[PDB]
Amino acid sequence: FKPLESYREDFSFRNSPAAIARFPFPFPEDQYMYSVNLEPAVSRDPGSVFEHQFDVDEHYVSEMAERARVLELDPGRCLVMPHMAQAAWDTLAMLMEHLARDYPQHFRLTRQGDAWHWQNLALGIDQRFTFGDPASLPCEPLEYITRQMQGDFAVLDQRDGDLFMDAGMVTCPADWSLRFDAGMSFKQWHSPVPMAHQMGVFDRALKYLLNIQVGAPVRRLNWTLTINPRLDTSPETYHEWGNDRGKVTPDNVGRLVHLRVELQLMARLPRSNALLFGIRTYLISLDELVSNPAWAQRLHRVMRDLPDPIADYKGITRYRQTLVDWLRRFDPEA
Ligand code: HEM
Ligand code: NA
Repeated sequence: FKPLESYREDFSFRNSPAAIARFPFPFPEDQYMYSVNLEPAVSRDPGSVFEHQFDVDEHYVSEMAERARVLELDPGRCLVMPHMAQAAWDTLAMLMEHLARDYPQHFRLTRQGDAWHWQNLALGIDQRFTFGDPASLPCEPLEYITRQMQGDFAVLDQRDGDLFMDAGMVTCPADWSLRFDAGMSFKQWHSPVPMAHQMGVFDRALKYLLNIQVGAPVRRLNWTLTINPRLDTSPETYHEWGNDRGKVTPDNVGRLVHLRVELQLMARLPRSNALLFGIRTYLISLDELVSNPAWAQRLHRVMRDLPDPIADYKGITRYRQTLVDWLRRFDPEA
């Protein structure tokens, strides 16, 4: 854990060379198109973000401080409908188990029956509590555990052949809101997305997710861009960030424009049968990213050729020409 970084104000967030090397670059081809890009979420590539189900990295402490700040200002970024309380406990169990198993230097879990002992040495938390008893924790169980894991989480109720967004912790969204989407179904919350409905992508994706079973979780990557390493790109806070999209110039692309990648986990929760959706969000500046000449060239092509409805949906319009011009310098064939 490096010294405390900000994702707001002075934006002191930066990647080490190791964090650059393991950034989940999300483009398998020189152009991007939506698809059902799901795979089994099996451990692979030691040191990579695909090694564990829940990835904890050098920015862990920084990110939990940012989450704490978002929540100080807006506690309503976390919602658990009453029927999702058991799902919220399942979530806490799954996170604590995996974290204590995968990062034993930082986390520990000892249990006897519902008497649990959790230590988070990274954040200096030493908690004896009762599993299932919300009065034994200093807050609601989803909020308790997600204040201690990177990325966002939605918790979906599976009923009536559909998935409903009935709980979550959403403090670093790519321009959407859990309070808006609360209680929506899978096609409904995806209603703003261009093209993918007509292509069948959301039909097929629902069908795959509905069949996810215990111990066979699934993953995919999503991506966008963000000006500055701003994690809280929410509607709630638009006045704080939306105007930065007007500040990009040919001289500052490399410092301002960041590639934002979500490593998404879909895992069946065993007591409730709810589906956990982990949104693990990574940020990299274009200066950092162009370290890697292959990534630079490929990003140039992707951004040059991206369908305009996708570009526009992703919020990249206002600065896209400046960006493409900048990136062209890293593409010899162009
Ligand atoms: C329970 C699982 C999921 C949740 C909670 C979720 C949630 C969301 C949300 C809230 C958005 C933003 C919509 C907006 O603009 O307001 C979104 C966008 C999107 N989702 Fe999902 N989603 C899930 C699973 C899937 C899967 C499996 C796919 C498979 C292809 C997918 C594809 C997309 C696409 C293509 C976009 C637009 C993203 C972009 O262009 O950057 N989602 N999702
Ligand atoms: Na393809």
